[PDB]
Amino acid sequence: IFHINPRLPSDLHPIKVVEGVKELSKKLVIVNGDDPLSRQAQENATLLFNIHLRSTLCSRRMAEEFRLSGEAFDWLLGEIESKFNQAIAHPGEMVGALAA
Amino acid sequence: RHMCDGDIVIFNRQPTLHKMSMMGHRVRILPWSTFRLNLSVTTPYNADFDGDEMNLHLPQSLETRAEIQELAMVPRMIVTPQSNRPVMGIVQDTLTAVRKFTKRDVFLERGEVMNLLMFLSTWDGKVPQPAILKPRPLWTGKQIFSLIIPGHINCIRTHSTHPDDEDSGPYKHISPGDTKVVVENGELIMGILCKKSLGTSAGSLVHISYLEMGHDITRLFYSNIQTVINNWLLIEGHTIGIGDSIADSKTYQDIQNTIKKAKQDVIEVIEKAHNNELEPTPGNTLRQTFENQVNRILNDARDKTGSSAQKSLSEYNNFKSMVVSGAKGSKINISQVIAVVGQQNVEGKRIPFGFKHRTLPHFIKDDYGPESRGFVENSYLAGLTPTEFFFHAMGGREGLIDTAVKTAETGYIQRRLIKSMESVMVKYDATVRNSINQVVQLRYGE
Amino acid sequence: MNAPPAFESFLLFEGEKKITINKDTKVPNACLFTINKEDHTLGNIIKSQLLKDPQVLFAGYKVPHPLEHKIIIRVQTTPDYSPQEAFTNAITDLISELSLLEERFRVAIKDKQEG
Amino acid sequence: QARAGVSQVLNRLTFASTLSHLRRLNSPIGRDGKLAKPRQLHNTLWGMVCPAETPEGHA
Amino acid sequence: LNGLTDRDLCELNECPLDPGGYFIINGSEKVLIAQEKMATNTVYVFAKKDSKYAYTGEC
Amino acid sequence: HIDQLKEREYNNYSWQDLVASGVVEYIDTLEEETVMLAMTPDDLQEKEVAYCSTYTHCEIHPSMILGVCASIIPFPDHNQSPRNTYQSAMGKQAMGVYITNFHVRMDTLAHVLYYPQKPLVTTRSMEYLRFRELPAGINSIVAIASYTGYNQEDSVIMNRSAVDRGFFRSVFYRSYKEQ
Amino acid sequence: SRHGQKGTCGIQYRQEDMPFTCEGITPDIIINPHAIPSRMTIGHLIECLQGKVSANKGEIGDATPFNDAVNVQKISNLLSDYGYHLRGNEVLYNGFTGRKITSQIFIGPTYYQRLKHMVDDKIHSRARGPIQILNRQPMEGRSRDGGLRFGEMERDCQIAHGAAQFLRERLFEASDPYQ
Amino acid sequence: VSLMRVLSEKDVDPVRTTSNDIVEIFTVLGIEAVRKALERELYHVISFDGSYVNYRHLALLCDTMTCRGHLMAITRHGVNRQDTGPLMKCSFEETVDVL
Amino acid sequence: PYANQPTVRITELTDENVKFIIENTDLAVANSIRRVFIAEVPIIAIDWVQIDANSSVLHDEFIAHRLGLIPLTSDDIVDKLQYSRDCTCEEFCPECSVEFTLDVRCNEDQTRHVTSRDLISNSPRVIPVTSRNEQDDILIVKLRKGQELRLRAYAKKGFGKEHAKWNPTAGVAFEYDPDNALRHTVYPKPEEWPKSEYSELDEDESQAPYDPNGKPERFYYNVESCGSLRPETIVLSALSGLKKKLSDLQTQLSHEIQSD
Amino acid sequence: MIIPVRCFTCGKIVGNKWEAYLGLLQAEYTEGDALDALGLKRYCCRRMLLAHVDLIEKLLNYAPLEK
Amino acid sequence: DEITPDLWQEACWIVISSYFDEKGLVRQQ
Amino acid sequence: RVRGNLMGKRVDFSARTVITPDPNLSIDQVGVPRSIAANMTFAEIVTPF
Amino acid sequence: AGILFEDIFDVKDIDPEGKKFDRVSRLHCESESFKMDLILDVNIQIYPVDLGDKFRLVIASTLYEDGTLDDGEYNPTDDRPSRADQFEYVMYGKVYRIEGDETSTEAATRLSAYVSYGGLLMRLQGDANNLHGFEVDSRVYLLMKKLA
RNA sequence: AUCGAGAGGA
Ligand SMILES: [Mg+2]
Ligand SMILES: [Zn+2]
Ligand SMILES: [Zn+2]
Repeated sequence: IFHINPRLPSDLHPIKVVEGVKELSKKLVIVNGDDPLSRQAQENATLLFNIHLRSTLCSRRMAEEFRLSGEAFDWLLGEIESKFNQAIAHPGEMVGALAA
Repeated sequence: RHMCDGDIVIFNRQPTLHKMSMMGHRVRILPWSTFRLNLSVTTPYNADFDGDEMNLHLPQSLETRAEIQELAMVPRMIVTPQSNRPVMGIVQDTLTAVRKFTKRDVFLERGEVMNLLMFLSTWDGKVPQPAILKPRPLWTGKQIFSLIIPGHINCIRTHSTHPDDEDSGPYKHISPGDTKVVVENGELIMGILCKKSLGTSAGSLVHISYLEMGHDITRLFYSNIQTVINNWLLIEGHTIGIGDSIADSKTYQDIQNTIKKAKQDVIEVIEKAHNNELEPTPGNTLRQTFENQVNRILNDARDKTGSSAQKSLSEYNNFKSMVVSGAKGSKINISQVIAVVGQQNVEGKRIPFGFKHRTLPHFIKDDYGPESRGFVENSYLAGLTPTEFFFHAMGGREGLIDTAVKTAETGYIQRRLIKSMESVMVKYDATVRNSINQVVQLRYGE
Repeated sequence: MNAPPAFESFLLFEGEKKITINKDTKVPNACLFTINKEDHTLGNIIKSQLLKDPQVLFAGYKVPHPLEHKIIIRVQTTPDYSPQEAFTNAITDLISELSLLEERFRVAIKDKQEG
Repeated sequence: QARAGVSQVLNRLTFASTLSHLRRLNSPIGRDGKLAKPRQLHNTLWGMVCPAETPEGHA
Repeated sequence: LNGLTDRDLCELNECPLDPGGYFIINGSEKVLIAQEKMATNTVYVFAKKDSKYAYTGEC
Repeated sequence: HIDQLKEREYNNYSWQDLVASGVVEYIDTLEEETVMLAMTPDDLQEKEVAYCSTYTHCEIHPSMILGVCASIIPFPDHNQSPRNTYQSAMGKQAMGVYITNFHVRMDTLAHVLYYPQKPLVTTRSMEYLRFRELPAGINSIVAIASYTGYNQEDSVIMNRSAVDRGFFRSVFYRSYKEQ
Repeated sequence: SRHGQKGTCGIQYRQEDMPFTCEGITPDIIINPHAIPSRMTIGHLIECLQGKVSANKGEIGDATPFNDAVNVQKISNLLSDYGYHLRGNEVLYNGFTGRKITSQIFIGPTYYQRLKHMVDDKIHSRARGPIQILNRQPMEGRSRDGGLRFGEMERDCQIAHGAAQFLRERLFEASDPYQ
Repeated sequence: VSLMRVLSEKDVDPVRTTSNDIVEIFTVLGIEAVRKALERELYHVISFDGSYVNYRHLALLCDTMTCRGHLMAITRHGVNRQDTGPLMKCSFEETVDVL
Repeated sequence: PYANQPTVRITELTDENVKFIIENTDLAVANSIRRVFIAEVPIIAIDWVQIDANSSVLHDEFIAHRLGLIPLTSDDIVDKLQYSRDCTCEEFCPECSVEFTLDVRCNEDQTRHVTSRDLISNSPRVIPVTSRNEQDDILIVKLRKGQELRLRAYAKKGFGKEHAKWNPTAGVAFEYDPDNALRHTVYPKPEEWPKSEYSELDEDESQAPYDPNGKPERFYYNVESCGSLRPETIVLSALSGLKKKLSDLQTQLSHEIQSD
Repeated sequence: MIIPVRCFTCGKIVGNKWEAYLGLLQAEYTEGDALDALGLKRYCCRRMLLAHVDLIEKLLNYAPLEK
Repeated sequence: DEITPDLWQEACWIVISSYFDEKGLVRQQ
Repeated sequence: RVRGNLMGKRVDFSARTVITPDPNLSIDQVGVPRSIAANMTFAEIVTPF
Repeated sequence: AGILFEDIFDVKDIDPEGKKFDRVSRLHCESESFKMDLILDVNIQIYPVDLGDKFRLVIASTLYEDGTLDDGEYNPTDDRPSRADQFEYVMYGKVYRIEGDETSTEAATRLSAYVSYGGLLMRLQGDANNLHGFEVDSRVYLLMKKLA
């Protein structure tokens, strides 16, 4: 989408990668609430995805391998947020009949 | 009022095994007395046209109409939650033809391209610059298929005949056999398309289309694939006949030599058993070691003769064409038609001595050799000898029995599972609970 | 039961138009001609004569459904020309070709019947 | 209590259906019987009973 | 119909090709289907994996 | 014996005379256990290694293992066996002329084909099944091709102009009774 | 087809729309090639080839099983004497456009059967017909203007859809509404 | 099977050694053990031919079978011994006796 | 931008067939001509039957089906007759139909063959092809002693697109590029394929060298008649009918353009 | 039952050729030579004569209902 | 008077024909 | 009664016939014969639209 | 002028792994001047090539003799002067890969530009200075003419 | 019209 030339140096500061991934993780919510039970259950429900997110979207791979620009990274964060929220189960889903 | 075009109907084939067995369709009125289906939806219905009937239900209110439209229409069913992959895919002639169409050396004249572009429902009306210009303007099949692919989706796949070394030698990105599929920015840059790329497996083009685009765009993708490819196939054609079942004389000689060797190896193992030279391998009775070894020899013979048949086929061979596309058949079916039908089994064992120490009164007693116990050494093109015929009937009868007997047990299991779980639901607190409101899961899945 | 009368493949129903012209809005100088009660016999000759015209940029036809009895012909022209004019000229060329083939066949028959 | 189906209406759809109905043999095992063994093609049917002609349903 | 020629059968409106071998009850053509049974007067020895007898011989 | 059987209509020599001459023997399944069967007289010839040298009986023709409906199948030794079973069912569902005197019969349902043909490709067992005389089908020119896609997943395209000429046309008779 | 290859007629084309050989033969029936490879009904292909020889020569072809005197190579050689390609293929022309088809098509006489299963004996529809005395639900069967059964498996399917209003309609409003 | 005796043998690895009998697991190791073993055994049956089913379906079946603290069979002896109401029970089996 | 100037060369001409080559035309035109021979050349055929007596062993629809297939000599009369849709009469008149009657009773121990000679027409130029002054008459039915067939029939103008009984052909051979120079067909083993009768290759050459510039330009026809029309009248009727279809279309197109 | 009027495949008249075909098989033509004498050059027309079964001759063994 | 392999195929079908001329298909009924 | 007439039952406004292929429908269409469409009905509410 | 790369090539091999396709063949060629290595799939049915043929290869961003961009739409009626008229075989494609020997600390000395002409692939590799005109996802024209 | 039986389709 952003015509990234892999062979040129990027304008994307690695600190924007670190901060952006920290801020994105806070928007991917499966257990709501500020109490420590909610907070722990939220951390657990998203642990493996957050490990995958941090390891895929780390500053070194963004610099050496993916070479994304700032506008492309800003787009990627919004894409991930939108696609995660669309993956959450809808109340009323008859998951037992589906499993059977 | 009478039912009319664009009415929403539930369409159902029994047995109703899963949610894709009842889907919402739009009505189109047609002459003649049958219901008519697009061929991609035959897979989720497990339908075919050998005499099958299906049931139509017309929802009677704007509320049930809206419910069927918003939940159960076929486009929304393209991906199943059972296995996070497409439930419907390109099939039969469209799949064999799309495999042929995307070969590197398919070239289309101007008038043929302008014919094909009448069947893209989503064509922007612009004719792309032909891949070849100066000697004669020619479009490739990949170039016209690229106009079918929706959006700007990106997808890497391998064709079914991709070598296992090619990903590591030279030419990795310039595949000599055209066996690496890259779709990039919505263009099919390279690669032959088969069931690996357009079938129901995860990461196929139809899966990525459904994930990146709507259900509606993917509905148009399936439709445009079928209409374009079926109208090219009126030019290219496809067939099968006797000429696809025949091998060359070298292949037949190598097959006959391999069979003759396997039979001599069984005679050798029989002689070692009779002389008590055969030593039991651990944990097995001598009889079971003898059976294991004879079955090893005859399976190696079937595999080697099948490989010899498979490697003999030209790229024009129509069985090969249907196998590499994945549209129908298998390498074993080719091997049985051309080379060797092989060992017949009952209850996982060679043909029993249903006569006293004999399989048939045509054999001598205690004949443990391959012909006696039901190794069919002929192919279906050579035709079976009478004992091979009767042993192959003994084998096929077991498949007919299993097909008739397995169904009650499995359907009872399906019933009991539904009745155990039917009220288990995701609640608005996102916990999963039963009807007595007990927590089964605090979050669905986990 | 639901057999259509066999004449429905070539007789117009009351008020059915033989030909309708619609502009293709997505590219300039383009039209769809919808022709009722016709088949590949006219579609294929009209399409092929249009492709003989150097001011025609696109010509194609389809039978949308083989149980229906209509064809769609799509034509695009260069902006100095018109798809309606192309379609009219194509039909005139076909009529002239068939008139010449007819006269030449009568001559060939007369020659064959008496040396 | 009596065993059923011993007499049937002669099938007249086609001449082969008539001839075959006159040559039909029944094993009174019971259609619902799940045991495969009496349904298998036993070797001793060679030349006595057709290996191919059996109904592909519960029978 | 026994021993009649094709011409006599045609005069009776019968079909020479009809094999017979069936009955007519209340106008319905009824065929008897052969019933398999275990042969009489023969000693068979059987065993079963889960009963109070090791072997049984039945006649 | 063959030379006497070839004039069976003149010399009244019969199958019964062949059994009375001690040439043919009826053998039961229980006696077959004790019999040694040649599949053909070619098994009786001397060979570079002798499998058996003490045969007691020979088959007349191996195809006699088939029944009525399976005998209609041409080249059944070249098919996967379930497909022979399916033909042995579907051959009983084929329309033909079911009996010659159908015009006097008041069967509740009857299908009669207009133009039955005998098959161009026949087994020799079909002679005795009278299939030559009450056939149930038509020799059709078949192309194996994809064409327009209306034959996919076990469907067929028919020539409408052949159907106009009466190809596979049939008459259906239903009989009603009242008292 | 006698080889367990069954199907319903999908469409009918007139003779001008069917594909044609250079001599003007069109198929009576076109069958799909995907019917063959997993079924392995090679007897069907050999029947077709033998029938093509049979019709050219004017002889009823022998297809008795276990006849070592008949094989595919001998049939192919006989066919080559009548001016056809030895494996039964022919060049077909597309009926709509007249262009030659790139692939040559396997074509020949094959015996076909019309089965008693016809669509006009099976088509059914209901809206507000008669009901049973006891349960007041729709009658059972075509011959009673009956309603189709919406069964427990269909119920479970609509539960898994979450289609609660449609499930209510089919299991109440469309069957036995009462107060 | 005799899991408790084998686990206590001197050179047996007591961490990894396991039965395929789920009632033995439930007796020796308890309800959460049989929750994991039942998932393993169903996964092995479903995946033997290379088929794949999304984990959450297996998880939900195994949780349904184990949420009551004992092995609940997918049979009248399990399903119809829950606290579910009598009309739900009668739609399954034992219809008249339940009522 | 313009029309072809096609050329014709008749190589055989008989009462049964005409063989001819068209050259310097397009494949689409050649195919539409072939299609019109089958579908859109009109002839006269029986299309209405009334049975007064039928004691034969064949049911009435069987007899009527068979009568519809009997070819009637159509040559100069079919251009004069109206279609019954265009005609002004209430049902039938000489301007849109030909009347036929048949009346046969078997009174003898020998089986009476009822044939296209027992059809008697009211118009002397429209008769069964076999009745024209060798080939035998078409068998309609066989009557046993005491069986009778008596019927009246009307024959109507129509063309093979409506029903195959109105198809005048008995086979249309069509071929182009006899030696596969255009490679429209591609043989896996060209040496296996028998030569076309129109081949110009020597017997050591399996197919011509590829022509990258050529296109179909010469077409070989064998048009065989069922006898209702002379073969050359089939061809000339087809050319007139296709030209008429195009002229009718242009009349409607020019009205539609003027309406826009 | 009775010989079709037309060859199903191509529309050639064959309903006038059956009695001639029988009158050539008597006089010892082969079926091939008999079909060739009748001008049945395409195998689709040959199929019609070679595979026909004249069951009407059997139906004529039954006396009619009316004298 | 041995039946040689060239005569065998006609011989055995003469035998089978004689059987069916004698017995027919419903003899057991 | 429970399984036969409550958990499932026969329904009005339903139809059944042989299916056949149609490559020219979209995946979401169904081709319906005219006699079925003439026999089945939908109760459309009358409005000024 | 819109030309990206021009050189004269000698056909060193044809289909060395064997004939993978019937109408298309893979040339292996070497430059005389810039010492480039070329792999090229060619429609040899319409433009046959023989072992040891010599040809001139131009890669261009546009066919127009004046610098003018291409919209990639087939207009056969465009009468502008076009360099295609100096050549015999012309293809249109896009650059899909540029590989090189670059390291973490050094730029590439050698480059390898990959182009797909509707699935007819090309790899042109050699000294990086000759390939700086190639950019991934750029459309390019191949123009080829045999030399006597 | 019901009940029972049998034969079939996917
Ligand atoms: Mg089916
Ligand atoms: Zn009139
Ligand atoms: Zn013919």
